[PDB]
Order: sequence, then structure tokens, then C-alpha cells
Amino acid sequence: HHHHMNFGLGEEIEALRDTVRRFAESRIAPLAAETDRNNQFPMHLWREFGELGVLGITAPEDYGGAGMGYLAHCIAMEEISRASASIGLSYGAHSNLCVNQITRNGSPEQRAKYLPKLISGEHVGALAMSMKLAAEKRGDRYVLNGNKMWITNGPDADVLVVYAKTGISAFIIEKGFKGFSTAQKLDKLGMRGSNTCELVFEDCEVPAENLLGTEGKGVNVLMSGLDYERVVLAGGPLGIMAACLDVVVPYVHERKQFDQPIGEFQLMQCKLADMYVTFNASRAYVYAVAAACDRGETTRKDAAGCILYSAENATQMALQAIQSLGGNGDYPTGRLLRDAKLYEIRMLIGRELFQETR
Amino acid sequence: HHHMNFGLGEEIEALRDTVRRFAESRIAPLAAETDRNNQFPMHLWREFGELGVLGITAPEDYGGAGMGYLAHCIAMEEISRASASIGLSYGAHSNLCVNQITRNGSPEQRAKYLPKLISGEHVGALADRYVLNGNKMWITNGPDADVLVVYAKTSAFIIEKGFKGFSTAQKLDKLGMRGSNTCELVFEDCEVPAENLLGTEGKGVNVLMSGLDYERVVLAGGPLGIMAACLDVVVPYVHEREFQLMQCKLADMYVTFNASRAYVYAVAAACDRGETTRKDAAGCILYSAENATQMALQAIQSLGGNGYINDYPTGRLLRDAKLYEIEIRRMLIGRELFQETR
Amino acid sequence: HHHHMNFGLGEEIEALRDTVRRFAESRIAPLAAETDRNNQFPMHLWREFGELGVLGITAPEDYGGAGMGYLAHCIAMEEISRASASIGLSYGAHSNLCVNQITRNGSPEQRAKYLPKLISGEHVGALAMKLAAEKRGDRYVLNGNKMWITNGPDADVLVVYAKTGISAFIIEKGFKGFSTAQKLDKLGMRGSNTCELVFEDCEVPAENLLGLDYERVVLAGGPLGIMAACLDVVVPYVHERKQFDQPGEFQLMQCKLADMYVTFNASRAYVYAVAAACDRGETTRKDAAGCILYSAENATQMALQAIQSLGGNGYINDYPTGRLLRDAKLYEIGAGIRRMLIGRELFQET
Amino acid sequence: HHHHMNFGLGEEIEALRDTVRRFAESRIAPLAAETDRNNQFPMHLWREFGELGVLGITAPEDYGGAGMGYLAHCIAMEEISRASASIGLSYGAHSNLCVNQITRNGSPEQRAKYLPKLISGEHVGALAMSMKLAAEKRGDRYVLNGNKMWITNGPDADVLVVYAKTDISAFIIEKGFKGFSTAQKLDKLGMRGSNTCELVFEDCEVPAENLLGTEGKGVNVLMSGLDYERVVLAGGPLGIMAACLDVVVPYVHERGEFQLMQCKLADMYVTFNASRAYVYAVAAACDRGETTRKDAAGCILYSAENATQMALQAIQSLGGNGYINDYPTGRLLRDAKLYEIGAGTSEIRRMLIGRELFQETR
Ligand SMILES: [Ca+2]
Repeated sequence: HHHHMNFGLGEEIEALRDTVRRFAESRIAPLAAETDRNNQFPMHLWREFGELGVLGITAPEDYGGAGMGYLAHCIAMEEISRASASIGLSYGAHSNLCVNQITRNGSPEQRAKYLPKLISGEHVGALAMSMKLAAEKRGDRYVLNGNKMWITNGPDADVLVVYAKTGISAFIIEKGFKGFSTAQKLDKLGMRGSNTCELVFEDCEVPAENLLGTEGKGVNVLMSGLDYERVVLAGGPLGIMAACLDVVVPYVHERKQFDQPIGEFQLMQCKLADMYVTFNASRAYVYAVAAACDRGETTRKDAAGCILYSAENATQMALQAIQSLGGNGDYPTGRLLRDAKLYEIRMLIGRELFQETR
Repeated sequence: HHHMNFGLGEEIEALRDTVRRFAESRIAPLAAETDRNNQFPMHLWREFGELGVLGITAPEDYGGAGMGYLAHCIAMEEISRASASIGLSYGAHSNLCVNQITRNGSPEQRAKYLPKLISGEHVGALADRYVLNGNKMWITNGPDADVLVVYAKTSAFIIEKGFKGFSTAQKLDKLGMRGSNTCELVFEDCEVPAENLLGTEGKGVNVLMSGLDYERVVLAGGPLGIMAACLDVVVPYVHEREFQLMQCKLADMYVTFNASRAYVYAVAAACDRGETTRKDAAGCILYSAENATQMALQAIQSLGGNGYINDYPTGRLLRDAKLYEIEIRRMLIGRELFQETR
Repeated sequence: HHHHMNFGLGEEIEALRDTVRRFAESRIAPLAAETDRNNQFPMHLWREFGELGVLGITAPEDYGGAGMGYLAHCIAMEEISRASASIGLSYGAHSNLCVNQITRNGSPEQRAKYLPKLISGEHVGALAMKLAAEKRGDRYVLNGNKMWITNGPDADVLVVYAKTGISAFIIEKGFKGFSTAQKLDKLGMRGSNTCELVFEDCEVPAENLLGLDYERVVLAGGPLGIMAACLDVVVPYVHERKQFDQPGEFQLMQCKLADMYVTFNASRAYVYAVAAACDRGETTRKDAAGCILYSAENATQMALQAIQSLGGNGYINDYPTGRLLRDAKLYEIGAGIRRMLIGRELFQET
Repeated sequence: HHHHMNFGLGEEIEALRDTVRRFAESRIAPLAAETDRNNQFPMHLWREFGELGVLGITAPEDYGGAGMGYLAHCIAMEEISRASASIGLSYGAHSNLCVNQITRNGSPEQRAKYLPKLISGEHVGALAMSMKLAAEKRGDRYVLNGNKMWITNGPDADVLVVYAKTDISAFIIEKGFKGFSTAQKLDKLGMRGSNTCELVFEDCEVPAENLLGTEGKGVNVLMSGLDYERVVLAGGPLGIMAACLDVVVPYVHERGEFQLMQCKLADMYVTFNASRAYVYAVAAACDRGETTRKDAAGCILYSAENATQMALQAIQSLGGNGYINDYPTGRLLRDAKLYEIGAGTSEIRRMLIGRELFQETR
């Protein structure tokens, strides 16, 4: 494969990329198709992810994390999603949405208690941001009622970060908590095998020690990670685009023959060029925004920008891959398009830009 | 506030600011007049020289800045932001001519030609004795060039304006990039000394190909500057004129602009690392050029009726942007990707 | 539904559209999901299509046909495909690909024999456009195979092309040497029975020797129907999404509606125009290919947009937006390189 | 030229098309480049247009009109714009915006007075939609104050249909009316040679006999023409797309690159005839008397955006030559852009369609 431009990100990130790629190719790619058809996450991967050392990329090394940044995590997300977008999505919700939320907003006691098992992979994590859920203080404990829809890793999550109205607070939920239950997992068009379901809270008793950050200050807790976390998830669309090229490039080689129609080769090369450029332009944009996050710089418009841009590019590139293979497309290109659409599912960028320039 | 920060380091951030301040005060006021008169303001050459931007990638030993292509691209960007025409002329001089002599010239050739080119006393262009006959069309800075790098079949040559047999035709009347002097080069029994042969005889294809990449990357700053100029106009205008659809249009301009910058900067940085590659060079100029043209149309659209008046610069931005687009880039990228993945 | 522009096509065509639309709504749409799920054509529809009088739209009235044109047939195809693209494809292969070929290229004896049962729906028809035929006195001997044939497993009558340079034949299910393979389980167009045709020393009488663009234009009704189905889903949804807590989202949704509306009706205008040109007998080679390519691609993008507009609700495998995408994709595959043919025609003509 | 699909529109419309095409080829096309360069309308064309009988396409024959429909007029607009987009725009503002408004909303006396000279080309007409202009009844006369911007044929117009506020009302204005004046004509990016300027009203005295339709019901007069205006003027983008093909197809002949050019040619051909199909259909609907508010906006929106993008492709196909002012590709791009701006922007057009579609399905 030679459709990846080098961004000179340093030996450590390039080693991370290569490590994840070899793992994904041997342990993820062979079960990608079966995962989509059966609509089931292969649960054995969680412990393997842990031993690979990728479930806590941006988590402190004191809890078993790698102590790396969002650029590194985005690329780990990319290479995993490249083999399977569904598994990539589940991985992202765990290692980025859940773990990094506890990492950033958790008390020292909360980090020491919940992070080690999440980073090792013995526990699966989830995040329920988006009010359908209300929390009520009752002396020593909190009482939660309401629901949360469309939660990745919902059915399997042992630890869940959940937002509820008090005006907003965040809580750490354990699977074993009384009053907490999960409904039947969704049967989706794409991202099949990424277990998604409804969370149900009926008089759920949550200890005060499980309150995440300050009470009434949940929106800033939401806002805190959301920009940085959303950038990591842009690795999903990046991975799908990589997968598109993984299919098309060898296909163009197999199809280059004397019996090939007079002009189909040159048109295929032009299609390849557009895919190549779109892929690496998206990477450039996302990586830059991720690197800006690592520098601690505000990236609100560009974070949203790079996710929007890359998500749409992935969808259109998947369609171009299907178009390019024609009749012959057995191939996973159908899955790539279906998967891409979920990430795609502007005024915020424009509104903030307008208000900043007043 | 439509510029994302890419953390490019203190020296490059200092260069950008230096070039920006010069462009705003010394270039921008003359932008409209340059397009109208279809004439380059010749006084800028010495001012560019004194600014120290005509030899960005040239060695400090010849008066150059000794910086890289990322720095040069950004200088190109900020200049083109004030005037795309002048930016184009600047790029042809500082990159097409100067960097070619820098890379492929013998120590004596550099010592002879670079100092005056970097100072701005000479204008540069890119197209026992040697006799060159024939012609070259569409040469930027052609009518004014004192020193010219020219490719011929035997090879690359250094041509001086005073050489017998060398002449220039009437400058072009273009849709855009007006004031960027472009003309035909004419060679009729032109006598060129053997000492003016550039690099090795028969190895001119490697010389030509080498510079093309750096050209595509540095000149990609052109479209970047034009897109910046689009935002420079539209953002204050929408305030003077909140609606939901306009904010979406603004968002697209903003995102496209910074995505283009990200790609171009990365390729430029790759060149500085020596990881230079043909398809990504071709890729980022192709990408940014197409984006610039479409954004110019959107800039015109955003100003409405006023955007369609020659008083406002949006009309010029569209006309300027189209030249950078002027199949070959996509076929080069596809062919290159194919052969690497065989 | 108010996303259909009126093209003033006349009382007879408008009556056809309304009749087929009412039939599709009552008899096709309710089984659309089950048809896709089970990958089986509901065989009872053939006789119902027959009694409706739509299996011989371009067939002579003397054999039970409607005696109408390709514009009319395209629109019947559209309204059926609107309810189910799979059923539309099967209907198109029968009433258009098979019947109209026999109508146009069949001898009077061949028409009187094969058309009546096809038009009534008692017989199912198919077209097979790797196969060799050899003249041997009174009979023809066919050997080879034909892949990806719609209505293949159920076809009683098949129009088949073979190499000699090329000739067409009318094949009966009962012909010795003729057999059909297991039907395909495809990603989309599920419930449109498709299979391989197999010819091993197949004996065909000389009396069954027979004698595409116009027919290809009618099939553009498929994508048109799919786009119509996209709007059928999206327009009521935007109403449901219009709420008190909403949201800048409403205005953007309406703009999205406008684009879908324009794309849909522009596609119809182009396809209908080419269809009408076919009825006039005017050469339409580049324009036939143009409108099929254009509408097919538009259908796929609109299916993606329909998924986009419904959000989470659109992303469940239960909903028909998933089906629209799968169906649309097959039409774009079958209509494709296509552009180079058109350009070549324009260049060589000039 | 073999890049036109035939729509079987009948002998009368085909006869009109051929007549206008042959005229445009001989009398308009040679003057296109010079018209753009000088930023001046060739005034001799008005009388020539008149004798050709195309200034009153949808006007009654009793006033010298052709008594034809909007489909015919759209095609006249197309073939003229094909030779010169600037001249096409001026022609459209005169023959459609002004003349058809007087035809539809004028009293018998108003039609008998103003139409003959407009249709003959002796008078130039204009329409001023866009409030900024106020009118006050003073017995026998009206007194107008305010201004109207961006008026095609403004500097040259002898007769102008103007909309004003009463608390909206429409009026027929003559150049000689006291208080009426015009500012210096615009220096535009494109449509150069289509004279555009500001109208200025300073105590402009207008007779009561020049009031168009009913007072206070000017919005209905305005909305009425806008629909028909968008459809006929859609011939502009159609003509520009036709002009793109007129340039590119012969050029590729004179010149693995060949295969890519053919694919580009195909896209241009398909986009062109798809646009025609849509616009012609909406025009035919207008002739049937079938109101099509969203479809009128729809077909102009569609064709205008297609024309601009095709112009960019035309420039690209000619390469270096396409970027030279000698060649017409530069002008086509500059001209096409106005239609995306004019007669309401693309934004207003999409929202008009969406809003209308939403309320019908309520
Ligand atoms: Ca009949």
C-alpha cells in the first residue's frame, strides 16, 4: 500500500500506526464481514486491544495508559476503522468518549477505581451525552430516572459516563447498579456489530462519590472533552477512506489488461487521483486540528469542521469505490458506504465565526 | 479571525507577519490598479529584495534567507492575498528562476546570477558555444526578465536579456492575473556560452522535473492567498449588510480555506524533510486551485449585486483563481500511484 | 404528495399513471418489505398486472395490448418502481424487454402465438441480451449460457440472442436442452427472480427465429420511481420534525427539499423527453444513454440524502431507505465508461 | 453543430428558432466580443430586432406582436443569448419584463399607446421591480420619490414599468416625465454591453392614466411577472451552455487525453439538454396556464448553476487559449454568474421552492 502520504509525525506515532495496522490486519480484518452480517461485536477483542496498549492512548501511564495525545489516538482510531468501521466505532466510544472523560474530569479516586480495568479491556466503557434523563439528590445518594437512546457499547458496558439534568451533571454508572437496565440492541443499516442500545433508568440509586466533576456544571464537563473527543472520532471517516483505497488500488491493477476498453484505464487513474487527494487532504486537516488540540489551543470551529468535512468525504469516496468496481463489486464496498453514512448523520461553525468577527 | 493556527514555529510566524504587513501597506493599495492597467509595478522588485523575500529558499551565502518551501509557500500566500497577479510574478521570480539556479547551478553560476536576482535588481523567469533557435510561450515575467532559465533539446540554459538572438513578443491580454506580465520568448540564432549550460548535458529532464514539484508546492500559496482574500472581503460585508443560510456559506468558506492550507502546508513541510513526492505536490496545487475558484464564485454570490461590480475585488478574485487550474495533474497522480503500488 | 410536476401528457397517459398508482398503493406497497426480505417475487402479481392491462403497454391491441408508447410505459414503470423497485424491474423485463421485442421484431405468426399469454400474465417473459447458435437444416442448435437474467427461474417465454453475426430466438421453457440454474440472492433488487440460463444442445425450431435503446429508456423509470419513493419518505418526515423546540434546522431542511424536488423533476423532464422522442421515431442514441445514466446516478444520491434527512430513524435496517439505496445502486451498476460512449457519438457526428 | 437534442416542438416554434438562430449568427455573434469590450449595447439591434418580429413574441398581433407563447420566447432568448449573453439579457428585459407586463396588465388604451413602438424597436423598455420607492396620489397625478437600482436597459429605456409603494402599485414611466432621471451605467464583471443603471425619482409626476392595474395590488402584478420572467430568462443560461458547446466541440477536433475529453463532452451535452428539457417543460406549462411557482424558480435555479459550472469547463477545455480575451470562454463565465445572482439569488430560489412545497403538503 502506497497511498498514504507521510506527515513526519515522529517515530513514536509511526510506530503506533504500524503496530495497530499489523494487529488490525491479522485480528480485525478477517472478522469484519462476519461482524457486519451477524450484527455482533467480537467481545474477545477488548482484552486484545488492552494488551496491545491502545485502550488508554490519552490516559495517564499511572493507570496503564500510554500518556499520548489526540493526534496519536486519532490515528489509532483510523487504522482500526480501516479494518472494520463498526469495531472502530466501538473502540472510539470506549477509549475516547468514556476513558478520556474519566481521565479529564474524574477525581483522583475515580481515576484509580475505574480506569485500570477499562484500559486493560476487562471492562467495556460507554458514554451517553445526547434532556431525557433527570437526576435528583436524596441526601447521601442521587436518584436517576429517564432514558438515553443510541448508546455505543450500551449492551456490554460495565462503566458508563451519563449526563442528566439536576442544571446539568455527569455521573459514573456501573452495570450492576439497581435501576439501571439496557434495552434490545439496534438492528442498523450500517455500523453493524457495533452494539448500540437504549439505556433505561428507573429510580436508579447513584452514590455521591460517583458524581463526575461539580454538580450543575455538567455542560462544561460535556463541552470540555467534546471538542477533543470529536476530533479523535474523525479517525473513523479517515479509516473508511483508507479502506476505499485498499479496495480500489489493487482492483485497478487486476483490471489493467489489453482486453480492457480503450479508455477505461486513464479514467480509472483519474478516479484514483481524486480519491488519493481527498484522502490525504482530509488526513492533513484532521491531523492538524488534532495536533492543535494537543497544543491546548481552542479548536471549536475547526474540530467541527474536520469531522464534517471528513465524514462527507468518506461517504462520497465509498460511493466512488462502488462505482469504480462496477459489476464486479463479493467486495466490502457496500459495507463501507453504509458505515460511512452514520458519521455523516455547519451553522455552529458559521454562527461562531460570525460572532467572533463582530 | 478566519485563520486556524498550525503551530509552524516562531520563525515562520515571524515571516508571515513581516510579509503580511508589507503586503497590506505596499501591495494591496495597488492591487486594483495593477489589474486595470495590466501592468506590473516595477518598483516592487527592489522592495521585495530589500524585504529579503526574493531568495527565501536561497543560501544565505548569496543573500538568501536559507529557509524552506513551507516558509516560501506562506510568503507566496500572504503576497497573493493582497494581489494574486503580483503573487504570481513573485513566485516565478523567487521560486521558478532563483531556486532553479540555487539547486542546479555551478558555484560560479550562482555567484554571478543569484545576488542581483535576490536583491531585485534583476528580474527572473522560467521557460564552444550553444545556438538556440525556436520559441517558448506563456512565460511569466517574460518581457521584464533579466535572467531566464530555459529548457532546450540537445538540457537547461541560463539566458540573459542582452544576448543576441533573444527577443520577446507582445505581452498577453488575459482574463485574469492581469499585471503579471506574460509573453512569448523568441530565439533566432541566439548565441549561448557553454558556461551557461545548467547542470549536466542530457540531464535536463531531471532538472525540469525537480523544480516542477517545488513550483507546484510554492505556487499553491497563490490559491491559498486568493481564498484568504475571499474571506477578507466576505466576512466584514455580511456584518455590514446573521441569516441562517449565509452562516452555512461562511462555514464552507472557512473550512475549505483551512483544509486547503493544511494539505499544502503538509506537502511543503514534506519537501523540507526531503520526502518530496510528485503526486502530493501536484495534488495540493490541484486541490487548492479548484477550491479557490469555487470560493471566488461564492464570494461574488455573498456580496450579491455589489460582488458583480468591478469596484469590488470579488470579480478579480474569480478571474485570478482560474489560471491556477490551467487532466494532466490527475493523470500524473494516478499514474504515479499506480507504478508505486505495482 | 405534491412533489410531482405536471407535464401535460394527455388524458390517456394521465389515466394510465393514476390506475397504476392506485394499484401500486393497494397491491404492491404493502408487500414491498416482505418481497425484499424473502427474496421472492409474489407470483400472484403477474395475473393482477394482466387484469390491470399493463403487461402489454407497447403491444398491439389485437393481442390484448394497450397500443401505447414508450413514454406511457416509462411512467407505468415509474409508478410500480415507486412502490417496489424489485417488482418494477421484473415487470420491466417482462412487459418491456420481452414483450416489446416480440412486438417489434416478431413475425405475425410469432406475435399471435406468444404475446396473448404474456400480456394476460399467464406466461412470464424474460430477455437475455458466451452463447452460440448453429443452423442445422430445419432446426437451430444452441449451446452456452446467459448470466443475470431477470424473471429467469419463472420465465415461460424468453427472447435470447446468440452468436452465428448475431441472431435472436424465442425460447420456450419446454425446449429440450434448455435449463435454469438456482436463482440469485443479490444485495438489492431482492424479490426480482434472477438466474443463469443454460443451453446444452438446445433444439430451437426455425419458426422461432426472431428478425434495445427504446426499451432501455423505459427502464429509466426505475430510478425515477426510486426518487419518487425517496420524496414519499422525506416530505412527511420534515413535517413531523417541524416542532416547538426546533431547533436553524428547519430552513436548511426546506432547502434540502428544494434540491430533491428539482433533481427529481429535472430527471423526469429529461427522461420523458427522450421517451417522447422514441415515440416520434427520432434517433436518440446519445440521449437515451444520457437520461439513463443521469437518472440512475441521481437516484443513488437521493437515496443517500433520504437516509441523511431521517437521521437515526433512517439508519435502521427495518426502514425502506436502506432498500432504496440497495435498489438504486443496482441500476447505476447496470448503466455503466457510459459517458465515453456518449462523447464518442457527439465527436464522430461533428 | 449536432449537440442539440430535438424536442419535437412543432413547425411554428422550429421556424422561429431557425429564424432567430440565423439572425443571431450573422448580426449578433460577430459583435459579441466588441460589445463586451466596449461595455456598450449596439443600439442598431433594437430596430433590427423589431423588423425580425421578436420584440413582441408573447404580444398580441393587434399591436404588431407574434401572438406566440413563453416556450417560443424562451427559445428566442436562448438563440440570441447563444450569440451574446449581454444582448440576450437586454432583449429579455425589453421583450419579456417590460412588453409582456404591459400586454398582461395594461388597459386597452395603455397597450395601444405603448406597445407598438416597443415591439417595433423604436422605443426601448425596462422593468423596475427592486420599499425604496414611494408614490403619493395627488388628484389627477401621482408624485414619486425614491430610487430603483440595477435596472437593465435603464440608461436607454423610453418606457419603463415601475413598482412603487402607495401606503404597492405599478406605473408606466416615460423617460420624458418630469422628476425622472438615470445615474451613470454600471461597470460590471459580466453582461457588459447590457446597459444597467439606477433610476432616480425626485417629485416625479406620473399621470393617473399611467397607473398599471389596481392601486394597492402591485404585489400581485410583481409576483405574476416574476414567474414568467424567471422562465423566459432561463433561456439565458440555456444559451450560454449552448455557446459553451459551440466553442468546445470544434476546438477538440482542431486539437490518453482524448478519452477524458470525450467524457467531459458527454457531461456537457447531458447537462445542456437536461436543462433544456426542464426549462422547456416549465415554459410549456406556462402556456397551458398551469401556475408553477416552485417549478419556475426551480428551472432557472437549475439552469443558471449549470451554465456557470459549464463555462468553467469550457475555459478548461481550451487550456491557455481559454484564458485569453481573444477567445469567448472568459466572457461566458463572467456572463453566466449574473443569472445566479439576478432575478433573486439561488438562496431565495431554494427557500421559495422548499417553503412552497412544505405548505402544499401540510
Ligand atoms: Ca391506441
